[PDB]
Amino acid sequence: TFLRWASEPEHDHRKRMGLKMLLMMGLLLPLTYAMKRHKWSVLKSRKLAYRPPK
Amino acid sequence: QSVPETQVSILDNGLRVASEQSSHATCTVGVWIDAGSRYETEKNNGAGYFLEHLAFKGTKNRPGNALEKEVESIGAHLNAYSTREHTAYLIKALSKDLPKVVELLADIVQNSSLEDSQIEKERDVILREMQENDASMQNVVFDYLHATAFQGTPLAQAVEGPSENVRRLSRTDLTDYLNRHYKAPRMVLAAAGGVEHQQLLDLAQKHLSSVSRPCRFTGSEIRHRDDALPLAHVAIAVEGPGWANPDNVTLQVANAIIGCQSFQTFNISYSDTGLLGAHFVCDAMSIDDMVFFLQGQWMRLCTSATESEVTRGKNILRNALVSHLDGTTPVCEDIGRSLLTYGRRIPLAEWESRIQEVDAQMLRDICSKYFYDQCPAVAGYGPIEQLPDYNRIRSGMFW
Repeated sequence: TFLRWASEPEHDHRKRMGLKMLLMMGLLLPLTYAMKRHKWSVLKSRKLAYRPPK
Repeated sequence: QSVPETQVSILDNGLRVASEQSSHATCTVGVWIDAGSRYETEKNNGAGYFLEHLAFKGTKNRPGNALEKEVESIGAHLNAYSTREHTAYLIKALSKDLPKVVELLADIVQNSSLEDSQIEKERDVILREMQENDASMQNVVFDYLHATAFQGTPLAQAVEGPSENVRRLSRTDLTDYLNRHYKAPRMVLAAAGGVEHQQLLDLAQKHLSSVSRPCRFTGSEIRHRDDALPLAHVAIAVEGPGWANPDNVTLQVANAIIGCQSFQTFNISYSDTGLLGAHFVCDAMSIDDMVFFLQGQWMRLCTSATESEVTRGKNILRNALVSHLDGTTPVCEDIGRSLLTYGRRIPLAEWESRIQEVDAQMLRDICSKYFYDQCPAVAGYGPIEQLPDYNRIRSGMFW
């Protein structure tokens, strides 16, 4: 455990950053996707119709 | 201004006969009816238009060309029009002829005869013209600015209707529309010019005393791309307040502030709804720059008005919306709508008071209420590839 400690004095800290990081991305991703889906809904609902004058 | 007040005397059936005597020797006697394409239920989508075609082709009393002949002999001009909410049949004629200008109108609203023979021809007329009505690009743009803005409602459907219904229509259907939407309480007999109100009331009592007694705006976009056309027509609108809403006047002043190419501005009003916006025709390459220009302007009023410009706008409105001695026809027309929409004729002094109470602060307040961060309806026709899609116009609706 100690030799591990020296090799990475920030094992704990890195892991605290990874926790908060997960949470942050956990809130940003869903939201960003939603927006990705607001600004892309317009097209994803676009209905095309071909009306040759005939 | 010594405005000739509009004396309006009502009748038993409810014809609400109205009048505004004027020195002009000729007069315009019309019948308005609160019946348009908004009252049609997609099975009779062209009934008002096709009845408007059939209404001058003879009534029992005037079989064949009699109607047109007499109204021709008397020397009067016979006109009719139909909108999405109102139908009008009016005659411009020498005042002395009121006696017949009124009896003729009575036949046109009741006792009308829809000869099936004629019905056939009018069908062809309407259909063929429609086949060419496509030439009126502007009307096309404005009948989609209606379709895409009022999707799923009776306000999307056009006055003319789809060719389908036109072909598939019969006397009985027409008879229904006639017998259903031609009620006496929904009718105004309006007269403007050299008419006496008591004589017109007596004529309405003698004739015409027999007449029987959730619209939603959807922010959307329709794009008809056809690259062979030389010019592109684009209309962008938001939801107009309505006909009765007071803020309409502060919006008219805003339109008077705005006034690429053919950049007109419109405030079309229906019963508690409407379309407020701009229609412009430009070469394709400039459509986007126009749009950008236009959106900036609306925004200018919303946050940066100027008393000076407001004044410019109040004055143009003032010289406008006069409908006074502008002529018998226009005046009568205004009365015709005023009794159908407001239920009363608003005098020009009240219009001047509502204009002079408008300042810059309430103009930018009302413009922020109706233009800022609103989802518009866009209708384009022509080479409209450089016309921006909905997110860019969406984002240009705010700063």
